[PDB]
Amino acid sequence: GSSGSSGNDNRPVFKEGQVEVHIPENAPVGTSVIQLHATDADIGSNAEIRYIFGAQVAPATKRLFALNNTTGLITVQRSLDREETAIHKVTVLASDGSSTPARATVTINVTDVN
Repeated sequence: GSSGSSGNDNRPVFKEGQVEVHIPENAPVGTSVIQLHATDADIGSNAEIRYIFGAQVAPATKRLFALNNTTGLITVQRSLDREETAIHKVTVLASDGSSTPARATVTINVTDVN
């Protein structure tokens, strides 16, 4: 028409704030635990959303689980241990181009293995 756009701030949104999952410690390497889909305004996607590790995140979790800083997908990276840890609390942060990114909690319950 006549006028186009003015300009404003905009941030993505996670599918679900917190979600509980049940995966066996012996689970096979390469399994997809949880996937966070947070794309900016449908119209126009000229940005790069990176998913980093939240605050107070143990290193072991980073190795045991591989978090893609390009898609934000979490998949089994190495064998896990129940005896040591039973519940895994990992937080993901998506920053496209705003003041502060969005935070998302993810609880992973380790189930025994026959």
